Amino acid sequence: KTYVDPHTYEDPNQAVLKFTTEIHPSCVTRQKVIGAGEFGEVYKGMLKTKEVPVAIKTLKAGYTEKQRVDFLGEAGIMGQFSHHNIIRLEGVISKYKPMMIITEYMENGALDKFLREKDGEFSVLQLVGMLRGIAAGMKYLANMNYVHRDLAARNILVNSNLVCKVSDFGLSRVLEDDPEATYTTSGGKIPIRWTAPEAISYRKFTSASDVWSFGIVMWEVMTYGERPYWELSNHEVMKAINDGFRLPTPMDCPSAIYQLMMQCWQQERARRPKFADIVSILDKLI
Amino acid sequence: KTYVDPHTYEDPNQAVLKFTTEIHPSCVTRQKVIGAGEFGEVYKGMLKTKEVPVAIKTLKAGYTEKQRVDFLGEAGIMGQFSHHNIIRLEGVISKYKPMMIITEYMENGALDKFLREKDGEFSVLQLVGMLRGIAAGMKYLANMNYVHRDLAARNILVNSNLVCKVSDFGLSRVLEDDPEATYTTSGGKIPIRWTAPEAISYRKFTSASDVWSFGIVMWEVMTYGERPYWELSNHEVMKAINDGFRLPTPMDCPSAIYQLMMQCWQQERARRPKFADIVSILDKLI
Repeated sequence: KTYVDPHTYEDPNQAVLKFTTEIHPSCVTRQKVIGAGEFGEVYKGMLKTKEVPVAIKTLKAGYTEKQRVDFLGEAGIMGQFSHHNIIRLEGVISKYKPMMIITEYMENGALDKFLREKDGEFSVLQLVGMLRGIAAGMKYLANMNYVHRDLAARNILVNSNLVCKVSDFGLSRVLEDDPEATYTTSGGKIPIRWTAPEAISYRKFTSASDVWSFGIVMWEVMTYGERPYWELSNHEVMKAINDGFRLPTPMDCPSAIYQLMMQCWQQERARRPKFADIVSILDKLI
Repeated sequence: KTYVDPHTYEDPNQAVLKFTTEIHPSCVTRQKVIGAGEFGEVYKGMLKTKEVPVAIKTLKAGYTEKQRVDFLGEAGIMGQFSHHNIIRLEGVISKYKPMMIITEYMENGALDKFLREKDGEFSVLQLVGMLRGIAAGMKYLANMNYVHRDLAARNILVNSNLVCKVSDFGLSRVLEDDPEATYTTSGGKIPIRWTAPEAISYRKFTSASDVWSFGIVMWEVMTYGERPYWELSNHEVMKAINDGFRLPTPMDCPSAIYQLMMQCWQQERARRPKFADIVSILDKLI
């Protein structure tokens, strides 16, 4: 089995039919708002199937056709995957309004926010375990020939047992354009700070460029959610990186872990480890 | 011969070495500023070879590596082409700073601004002649398997003899995101208003999506530079087009010319005419 790009059908319902389960709206109840996303509100609710807690993404009325395509495209991508460290798609409501994407609920939310909330409270082994889980998910994706393009701690979700799962499967994504962003970068866009040099310059996204992003995720984890490159503008970030600058070792980070970050940030992508190497390396440490 | 993506080299100098002529700085003199570009100022000047008038684009100091890639990429694309209706690249200055792209000078500037307020000054035959020139350049590009993605009257240049030539060869341009844009599109990006439905929804850009854009260019020409869809928001433009709306016939436009626009705007790309058809159809109007 291998990844299929839902765009190839030129009908978003195709990937939905092929890779998702249609859920009847009588089985879904929303209980609270847990966020705002690109397409509309995001809720926590319950899915009757027995009932299970779920995250519920909705498509706000008045959407464009491109939005409708991108919305269903997210489900058409996620539904192709089945792995412990990849957010599980429960299903979609496509045949009623508003349309919904129903995924497994993750109690602790996004990883960057979670580690900030819990700054300093974990052991190295716990942090490494979070990184191993992310890497296992990315290994599964790379073997499916899926390149994520937008791997960052804000796109990893954390459950009550601290299991980390890759989320945010966007059909659409393009690189942000802003030369600055000293505090915050764009919306819907891939941030320059997490993206490999060849992906920025040559638009060359491969699993090796996901590895670069994973290195940045390692640094976010080991720093408890520090912003990569602090308040440097994107202009200065790219200049420094191409001159050989790499983020310094986080406080209390084992040298073996920082060395793996540095391997992930090899300027020349062929010299970076693959996700399989990373999982093995992190397994030895655990 | 067929189009070569400069990105394949992962070295912007390779397309430059392959497809352009290195010009010595002592052969170029700038005389006046004729515009501001994405990369720096644009000048009119002279090129010593004899001397010929040239447009001169400069890469302003302080550029990012991506900008350097995109700048040299413009030349690396344009140098692969040789046709009466495609802006000629005289050469580049890459070995010295500031770097320069040197092209043939076009006295009358951009087509959309040239036509504005000239209502009644040209005969239908002259306007059709302009459209036939553009179509011939596009026929040439399509045969080279180059999809332009950004065909619009603002990207067509006009010389003193009213010859129209396709310009604006950008590396990896992206579609604008903006749901509004009633008066304008901020620049740099491919405007929604000129883009075929399948390229917006599914990111499917082909020569047939260039044909959609060409139909929009036909309307800009026959309206003497009116803004397509007036001051509708991009949101409302996409909604209308997907509901079957098409721009109305321009005042004084012969029906055969409007019929051709309408063929270019077939919802299904496979029903649109090819550029080689468009050239022949226009030829028979003249």
